[PDB]
Amino acid sequence: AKLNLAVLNNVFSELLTQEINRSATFLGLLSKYPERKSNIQWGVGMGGT
Amino acid sequence: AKLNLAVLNNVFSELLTQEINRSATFLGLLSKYPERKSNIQWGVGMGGT
Repeated sequence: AKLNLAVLNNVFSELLTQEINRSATFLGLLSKYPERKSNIQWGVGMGGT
Repeated sequence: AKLNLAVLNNVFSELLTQEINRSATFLGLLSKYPERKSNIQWGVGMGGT
């Protein structure tokens, strides 16, 4: 018959461990640009002469 | 054919009589407290010695 076997409390501690891998490497070097249009159009030149 | 018979206007008076019973008597003396927690836990002491 313990006098504090039901009053002692369970407290965690500030030790959150980052376990999941959410990395972004190839997104991090593509030299981003703000295109506010409907579709990107440029010109490709083949031969023929 | 009375001169003012259909051009009467019905005006109520300032005599609202609220007749419902919305009484909070026992709630009015309980010494209200806030509780921003999941549930209240306290200790109750028994015998044993």
